[PDB]
Amino acid sequence: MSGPERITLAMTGASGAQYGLRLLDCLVQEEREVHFLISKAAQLVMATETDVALPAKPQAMQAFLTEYCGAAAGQIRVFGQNDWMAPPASGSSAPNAMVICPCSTGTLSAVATGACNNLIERAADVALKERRPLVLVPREAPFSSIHLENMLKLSNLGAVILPAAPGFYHQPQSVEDLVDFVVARILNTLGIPQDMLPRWGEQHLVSD
Amino acid sequence: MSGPERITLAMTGASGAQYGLRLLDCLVQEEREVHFLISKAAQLVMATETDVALPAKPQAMQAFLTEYCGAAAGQIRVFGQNDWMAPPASGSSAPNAMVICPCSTGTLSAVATGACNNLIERAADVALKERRPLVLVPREAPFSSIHLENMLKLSNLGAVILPAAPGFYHQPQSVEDLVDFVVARILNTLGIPQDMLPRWGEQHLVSD
Amino acid sequence: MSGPERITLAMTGASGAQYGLRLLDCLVQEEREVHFLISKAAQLVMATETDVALPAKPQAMQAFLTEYCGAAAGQIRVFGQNDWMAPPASGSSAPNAMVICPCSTGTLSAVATGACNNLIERAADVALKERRPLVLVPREAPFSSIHLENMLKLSNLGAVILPAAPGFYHQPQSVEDLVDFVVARILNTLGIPQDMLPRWGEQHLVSD
Amino acid sequence: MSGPERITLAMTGASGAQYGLRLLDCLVQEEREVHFLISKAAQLVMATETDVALPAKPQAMQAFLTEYCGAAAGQIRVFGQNDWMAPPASGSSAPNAMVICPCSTGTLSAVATGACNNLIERAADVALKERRPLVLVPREAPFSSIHLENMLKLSNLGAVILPAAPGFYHQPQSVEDLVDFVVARILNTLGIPQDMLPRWGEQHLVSD
Amino acid sequence: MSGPERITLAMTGASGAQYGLRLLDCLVQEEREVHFLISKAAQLVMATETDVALPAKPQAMQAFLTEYCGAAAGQIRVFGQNDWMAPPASGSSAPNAMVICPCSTGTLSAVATGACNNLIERAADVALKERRPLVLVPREAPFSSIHLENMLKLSNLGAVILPAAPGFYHQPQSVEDLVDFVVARILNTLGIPQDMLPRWGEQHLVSD
Amino acid sequence: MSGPERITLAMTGASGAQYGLRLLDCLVQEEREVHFLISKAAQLVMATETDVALPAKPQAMQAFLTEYCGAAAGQIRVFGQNDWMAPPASGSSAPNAMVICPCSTGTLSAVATGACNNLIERAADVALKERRPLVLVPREAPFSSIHLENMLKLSNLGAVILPAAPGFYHQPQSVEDLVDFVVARILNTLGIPQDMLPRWGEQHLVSD
Amino acid sequence: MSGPERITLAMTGASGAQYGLRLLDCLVQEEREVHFLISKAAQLVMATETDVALPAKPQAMQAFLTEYCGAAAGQIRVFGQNDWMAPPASGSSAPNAMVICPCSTGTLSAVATGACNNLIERAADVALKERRPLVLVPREAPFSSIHLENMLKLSNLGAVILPAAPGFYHQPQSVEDLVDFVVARILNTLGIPQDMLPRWGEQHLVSD
Amino acid sequence: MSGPERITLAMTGASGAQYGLRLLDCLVQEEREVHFLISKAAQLVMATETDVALPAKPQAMQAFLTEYCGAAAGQIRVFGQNDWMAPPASGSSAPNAMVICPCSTGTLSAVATGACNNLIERAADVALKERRPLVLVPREAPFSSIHLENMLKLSNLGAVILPAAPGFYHQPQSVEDLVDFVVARILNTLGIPQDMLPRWGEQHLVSD
Ligand SMILES: Cc1cc2c(cc1C)N(C[C@H](O)[C@H](O)[C@H](O)COP(=O)(O)O)c1[nH]c(=O)[nH]c(=O)c1N2
Ligand SMILES: Cc1cc2c(cc1C)N(C[C@H](O)[C@H](O)[C@H](O)COP(=O)(O)O)c1[nH]c(=O)[nH]c(=O)c1N2
Ligand SMILES: Cc1cc2c(cc1C)N(C[C@H](O)[C@H](O)[C@H](O)COP(=O)(O)O)c1[nH]c(=O)[nH]c(=O)c1N2
Ligand SMILES: Cc1cc2c(cc1C)N(C[C@H](O)[C@H](O)[C@H](O)COP(=O)(O)O)c1[nH]c(=O)[nH]c(=O)c1N2
Ligand SMILES: Cc1cc2c(cc1C)N(C[C@H](O)[C@H](O)[C@H](O)COP(=O)(O)O)c1[nH]c(=O)[nH]c(=O)c1N2
Ligand SMILES: Cc1cc2c(cc1C)N(C[C@H](O)[C@H](O)[C@H](O)COP(=O)(O)O)c1[nH]c(=O)[nH]c(=O)c1N2
Ligand SMILES: Cc1cc2c(cc1C)N(C[C@H](O)[C@H](O)[C@H](O)COP(=O)(O)O)c1[nH]c(=O)[nH]c(=O)c1N2
Ligand SMILES: Cc1cc2c(cc1C)N(C[C@H](O)[C@H](O)[C@H](O)COP(=O)(O)O)c1[nH]c(=O)[nH]c(=O)c1N2
Ligand SMILES: C=C(C)CCOP(=O)(O)O
Ligand SMILES: C=C(C)CCOP(=O)(O)O
Ligand SMILES: C=C(C)CCOP(=O)(O)O
Ligand SMILES: C=C(C)CCOP(=O)(O)O
Ligand SMILES: C=C(C)CCOP(=O)(O)O
Ligand SMILES: C=C(C)CCOP(=O)(O)O
Ligand SMILES: C=C(C)CCOP(=O)(O)O
Ligand SMILES: C=C(C)CCOP(=O)(O)O
Ligand code: NA
Ligand code: NA
Ligand code: NA
Ligand code: NA
Ligand code: NA
Ligand code: NA
Ligand code: NA
Ligand code: NA
Repeated sequence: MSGPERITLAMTGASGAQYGLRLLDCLVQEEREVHFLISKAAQLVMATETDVALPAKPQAMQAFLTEYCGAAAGQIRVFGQNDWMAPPASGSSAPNAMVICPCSTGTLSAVATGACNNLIERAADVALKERRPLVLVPREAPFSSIHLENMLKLSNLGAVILPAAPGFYHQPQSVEDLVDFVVARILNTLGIPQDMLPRWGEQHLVSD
Repeated sequence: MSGPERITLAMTGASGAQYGLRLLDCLVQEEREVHFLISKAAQLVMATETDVALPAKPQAMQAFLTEYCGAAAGQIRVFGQNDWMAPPASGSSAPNAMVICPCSTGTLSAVATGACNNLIERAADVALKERRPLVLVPREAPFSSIHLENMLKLSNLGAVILPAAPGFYHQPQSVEDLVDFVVARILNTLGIPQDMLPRWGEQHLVSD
Repeated sequence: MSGPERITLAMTGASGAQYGLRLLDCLVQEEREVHFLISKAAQLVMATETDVALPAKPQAMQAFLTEYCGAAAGQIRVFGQNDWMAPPASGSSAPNAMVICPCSTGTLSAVATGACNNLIERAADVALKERRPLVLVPREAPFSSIHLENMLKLSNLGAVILPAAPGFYHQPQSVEDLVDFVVARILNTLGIPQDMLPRWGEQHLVSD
Repeated sequence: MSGPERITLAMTGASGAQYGLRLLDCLVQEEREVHFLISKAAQLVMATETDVALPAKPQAMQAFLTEYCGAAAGQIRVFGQNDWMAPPASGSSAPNAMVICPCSTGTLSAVATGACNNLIERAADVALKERRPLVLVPREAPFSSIHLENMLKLSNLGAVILPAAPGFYHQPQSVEDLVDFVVARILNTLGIPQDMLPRWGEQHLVSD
Repeated sequence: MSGPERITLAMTGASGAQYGLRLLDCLVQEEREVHFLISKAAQLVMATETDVALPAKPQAMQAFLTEYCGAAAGQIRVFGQNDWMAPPASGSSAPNAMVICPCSTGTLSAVATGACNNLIERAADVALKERRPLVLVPREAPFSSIHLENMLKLSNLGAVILPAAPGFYHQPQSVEDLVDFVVARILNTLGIPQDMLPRWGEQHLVSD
Repeated sequence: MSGPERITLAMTGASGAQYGLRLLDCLVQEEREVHFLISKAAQLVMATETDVALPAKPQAMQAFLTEYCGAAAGQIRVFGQNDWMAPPASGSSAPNAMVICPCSTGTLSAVATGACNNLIERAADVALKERRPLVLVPREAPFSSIHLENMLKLSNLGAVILPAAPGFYHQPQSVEDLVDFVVARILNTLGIPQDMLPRWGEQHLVSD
Repeated sequence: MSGPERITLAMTGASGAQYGLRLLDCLVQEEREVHFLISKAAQLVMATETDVALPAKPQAMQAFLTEYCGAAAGQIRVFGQNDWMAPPASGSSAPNAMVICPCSTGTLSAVATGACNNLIERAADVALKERRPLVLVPREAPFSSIHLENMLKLSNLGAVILPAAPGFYHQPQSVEDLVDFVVARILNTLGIPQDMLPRWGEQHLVSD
Repeated sequence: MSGPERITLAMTGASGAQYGLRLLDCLVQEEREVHFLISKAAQLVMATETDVALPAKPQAMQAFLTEYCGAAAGQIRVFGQNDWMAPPASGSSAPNAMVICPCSTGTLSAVATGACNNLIERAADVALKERRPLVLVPREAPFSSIHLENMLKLSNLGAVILPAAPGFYHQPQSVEDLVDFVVARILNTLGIPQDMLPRWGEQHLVSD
């Protein structure tokens, strides 16, 4: 297969729960193993922005997401926010790619400073020190200079700063089209196949 | 009235022509004078992403936009890309607020470095030197460190970096809902009334 | 009225005494209260460059300037260089806008470093810490990197660096026309009405 | 195969047209797809430094280069300098490696600042934001601090700064030997096979 | 003779066309060879601010300026904005001093970043890399932090930042006196004789 | 002659009055014009460290130094600390080289920040902005980071930081030998002939 | 004569021994005194890249180079790598210009940090502190950020970074043509006459 | 006793061997243990500047210095330049204060960058990492920006930069007086008693 076999998918409390759920769905359909983490604030965002009734405890949450996505047994692992025995907490784990989608300004800050206050933040700190893929999907407007300096620091260190800023150049007709645009960009960055966003200009041979 | 009487609205070649056209519409409905500028690349974006048939020359363009928006005579001024006799080119002009929406990465770069290669870039340079409002609405993903350093420089100098990253926390049901979210943020930043985005928590008195 | 009711006008020892005297005159004609400060070197510049016989002590100086400008009783206050009991010395004073015109390279340096060695320098330090308007009008050529770093530091902190560099785009016919150009820019920056410099392109509707 | 299937080859107006043409030839012989871009200044350099009569319009240019290189149908794509519908203009395109050879100091500047003023500059901006290979081949002497700061910024962000500085340690006997040295380094950097430059010390087992 | 035999004089689109024309006149009267460059925006400034009817094409322009200045045959060379075959485009040319007067904020930006988008910008880039004299005469007010950072960068690299800020300490009586002050400073910086501005204090022996 | 015709020699309140007096003597013997400045603190240093009874007022001081050095009429000019009519105060003066010897840490600070609080400091500020030679001779130990940052800033801008640190590699036999070493270095830096310090290795042809 | 009478020519272990030998030859033909230094690694490069059999000890080396170049008695001085009694080791020596050609990345590093570990490195440190000409000719590709930061530091301090990157704009026909291009640039930078590279555009009067 | 019991005294190849020998003498007379290190270049300096015939090998050198100073058995330890078994090479050694006197610009560079190429450089690196006293006594003039940046870095990290710049404010009468001034400053910095330099103003009670 192309792209990583395992993805750590962390959802934090920025707006855009639909992006994270659609990415999870696409990763499952590409037969990838997903290590799923979600912050307390992100659980409130999901309840506010969607009709998904996500259980609060990791195990109930794991069973729910497995059925919601049509995932195989053990394909989605759910780890709690202080579970340091989980693979993402150590660089000696098997290599994963990591995506934080959505990525709150608070999680952006924690990763930029190295706070490691929970498993999501420690997992990102591990990704950076092992030079494993780390994609951050912030959703915020305006961006202050605090936000921008944190994103610049992380981009300089190899993280992919991929804001939830969908493009319109394929004439989106629905909210789902715009959600899929951003998810397609994430999958492209990871090297995972997707057919939601065409390859721009692939049939374009010489200028008109 | 609240907010600026005159707004320089510049559209450049990032995806998201719908944002600029909706902002223009809202500014006209709030009885504001608009000094409208558009780059050659933005004209191609508009043709690609919308069914608006925008004429190419400023005068024909001015007549078209006046009818498209239901604007009054003289409410929308259109200036060409080398028209240094237009108000936005000099700081001795009457004060305007300026918005670049969408703002391409190329225009972001030009404003950050001071290139002043056309009227849009010179108008932004004037806004910064006179400390008049300047709002940039980039649409790009991922943001590279070049993009982020340019945005950070401008934010440090007082520009508002407002990416086209709509929020979902009012459960958008259409593309128009997401476009309106971003336009509402721009209007809020300018201090211009809008009723597309409620005032968060305004009815919330004490914690639950 | 538009713009500040009170302006601290400090003259320091750069060439261009005519700029400061013309600004004083315009501020008086706009019925503004002026807190007038002048350095010892600026008194020598004024004697060298003009026929104004300015008395040396604040009180005699106050009487002279009141008559020279046709100002009302108490409209021009003059404070000596060590008069820490004057309003500009403390941030608890009533808010003023401050202009240093001309601004010597030495006063530019003192303000950039925070030297507070006299009332002019302390008044500028107060303006910066209270985020009240501060406009500096340097007159120097070439600018060395020392000058430029000091101006850059202050501009980054919100000061308006407005060099005595008159424009020619209204075809000046006299020295007074060029002096008035710079004074008009200062008044524009403060938000005080002026009719010496037209609003560029105000009658320009669409490109030719 | 080893190395990228597709290479965006941009020629800009530095001296050394022979380097770009030889690289194009080698890429074609390694059965790679080439997206070929050339600036107006580079067309003048090619006319000055070679006897290649390169047609000016992309289509005529494409036919000429296909025959000049012995390339297959569709193996060389030529795109004009404002053809935003071409693959290199968007990060959603199929992944390419990009080489700017020769890279003028002006194109070096544009890429370092993010100017995106034409397809070459936008294509490099896309390469950087998608973290796809970007190789710059400047030809300039002396390098000023402006040149060096631009190269340092880009190298820090992952671009390969590969100056047109051929080595002599295999005793070159002709201009072609020196051209081939630089082209071999570019191919090595891309991971594309080449037999013009041996693998240094490959037969060297222990010190003498 | 004292000072450079050849001067590249570039006029760009800042206000102050009189400064450039007076400098040209003085350079011709000092029997210097002048390589004259002018931007499209500067041609509009000259038409707005003066009654000089400058022809648009280099050759007609060369004939006009030769007669306007009373210059000798071949003393004034005029080169077009894309004439890379002109001496200023290469560091292998005979050494010139270079002055950009007036220097727009856009040309200041281009030189600071190394844009080399036209012959003026490339000529300044060459001056810096060969460590040949480069004098920039900006005319702008206020200076923003973008302007100041660009001027500081160039001054740090050896360029002379000489703003069009005339002094009053010889009691100017006309616009021409103020124009001549700035031109005299430029000539002093180049080491070229001038008798418009006396040598300050030359007759002053001991303090009074 | 070789080297500058005129030297501004400023003595400030660091230890080492003998260095300044010996430099003055050597400059007079090389038939150079000297513009002599001395701070109040330096006058106290001279009284503490030498038996020279230097008069306090510039004119009496000028007569004394002329006789002390055997100088010609008008060869030594003395200017007071606030004499802005003296040549060193303006860049429009005839070009001088400037030496501050000894240079106190306070004068080092003032020059680095641009304080221009007296004629010595303004003269150094002028030297830097006109890119005329400026040599600083500090005498201090230890150097703090404040001292070092000020020296580094000035050295980066072209000033010569020449500490009063005599060498021993010609086997000095007296205090005068060590004083002469430092003075010889200053004269070498200015390009003025001296025979106190031989040209190292001038007779050395090939290694032993 | 034009240019320096004495040149310190240091060869270090970068590829391109032909550049250094050709420069030596040209300096001898222009009747210049050359203080010749060569590193141990450069001696190996010369043996690898040329058929010159250079003796290892300075004296034998001096005799060989004198005959190889047709130099006069004493025109070429050779100094060993620890000969601190040689002129280049002290700033009290007679002024030389210095060229390091080729300049290895290791010598570039040593000069940038001030290592002074041998006579070449100490001689460059002396050139920088005395503000005497220093030209570095690196030969390396790619340049890493370590290389670029070292070159940028030195260029900021006045060193000329002149990479061995020959131009093709006079249609070179042999390796010797390309070697001569770089040597001509070095001689131009030093101000020493050369007829290998014409003065670009010297006969070009007005644009075509 | 006051001050450190053990001092690592390193002499490197700057001029001023008399300073190091006098410091050694004073340390021995204060009954301190001295770990003595000397570079190869410093041995040449000592032979050039003094009549001390210092043996080359550590053991012979130790016997010589013990007699030269009148030191006790074992009071002076001499360690060779690669003797990593000596105490100064490790931070686990008993705490010493360290002085490099004289400190060449090359040793200043090595300590600033952390080169650790010999025992002197490693000993200074150890002093810095253990936060044990480190005093550097450079002797150089002019100081270049390379020298100044290295001194600034080390001073920021706690090293004492004490240049060999003797003061004259006690009217020195001999070379020995000036040598003793610098040595007294070193001893003062270490907290070791000395009676060569009085305590300034100790008898001064109130101002005159
Ligand atoms: C409904 C809703 C919507 C948003 C938020 C919250 C809630 C409840 N928050 C604020 C964010 O959750 C808060 O700062 C948390 O502290 C983030 O914590 P975590 O990073 O998720 O642990 C939030 N934060 C952000 O960066 N971007 C956003 O768009 C939003 N929107
Ligand atoms: C249809 C389409 C879509 C896009 C673009 C182009 C086109 C034709 N471009 C590229 C951009 O237009 C190009 O870099 C121009 O050089 C920008 O020039 P202006 O800043 O508009 O003058 C673009 N640029 C950007 O920053 N964000 C975007 O989302 C897009 N998308
Ligand atoms: C006639 C005349 C003209 C000038 C000056 C002086 C005099 C007497 N000075 C020098 C300046 O006054 C001096 O550096 C003072 O130290 C400035 O002190 P204040 O900042 O006014 O206290 C001066 N300074 C400056 O920055 N720009 C200028 O154009 C001039 N011109
Ligand atoms: C014959 C010839 C030779 C050269 C050039 C030009 C010409 C015509 N130019 C100058 C360069 O082309 C100019 O600055 C252009 O503006 C570069 O534009 P592009 O980057 O190609 O769009 C150039 N530029 C550079 O960086 N290195 C070089 O060696 C040369 N040599
Ligand atoms: C009449 C007039 C007057 C001015 C200008 C224009 C015109 C037409 N412009 C704007 C400037 O010309 C514009 O930003 C151009 O893009 C500069 O391009 P060049 O640098 O000349 O190629 C301008 N720019 C500037 O930096 N200072 C100024 O004083 C003025 N004034
Ligand atoms: C006898 C004597 C000796 C010294 C000093 C003073 C006196 C009276 N001062 C202190 C210095 O003079 C003081 O900080 C002044 O404020 C410097 O002012 P000027 O820079 O001369 O105006 C002093 N300053 C310094 O930097 N190096 C020194 O060696 C000395 N030594
Ligand atoms: C044949 C050959 C060729 C090269 C080298 C070596 C040899 C033997 N080296 C490596 C370089 O010599 C090495 O890093 C030395 O340590 C440089 O020491 P000096 O700076 O000469 O003392 C080298 N170094 C470099 O910077 N550029 C180059 O092109 C080469 N090429
Ligand atoms: C007689 C004599 C005099 C001096 C020197 C040398 C010699 C032989 N050197 C140069 C210095 O010794 C050289 O750069 C060495 O490489 C320094 O190596 P160490 O730091 O001692 O290992 C030297 N270096 C320095 O920084 N200041 C100085 O005053 C002198 N003077
Ligand atoms: C073992 C755990 C939980 C963290 C340690 O992982 P490492 O830092 O990568 O060695
Ligand atoms: C007059 C025009 C077109 C630009 C000058 O405006 P300013 O720079 O604000 O003085
Ligand atoms: C009261 C005086 C003179 C200064 C104190 O003012 P503040 O610093 O703003 O509290
Ligand atoms: C579609 C075009 C031409 C540019 C947009 O590409 P992206 O910035 O990578 O989303
Ligand atoms: C030859 C032209 C037009 C530019 C090349 O000049 P150089 O960069 O100085 O070698
Ligand atoms: C005229 C005096 C005293 C200072 C002004 O000199 P300038 O700053 O160089 O124009
Ligand atoms: C004397 C030698 C070998 C070096 C000292 O030279 P200086 O540093 O320039 O005083
Ligand atoms: C033991 C030796 C020679 C060096 C190790 O010392 P440390 O670095 O301080 O642990
Ligand atoms: Na914690
Ligand atoms: Na421009
Ligand atoms: Na004070
Ligand atoms: Na652009
Ligand atoms: Na360009
Ligand atoms: Na002052
Ligand atoms: Na060393
Ligand atoms: Na080592």
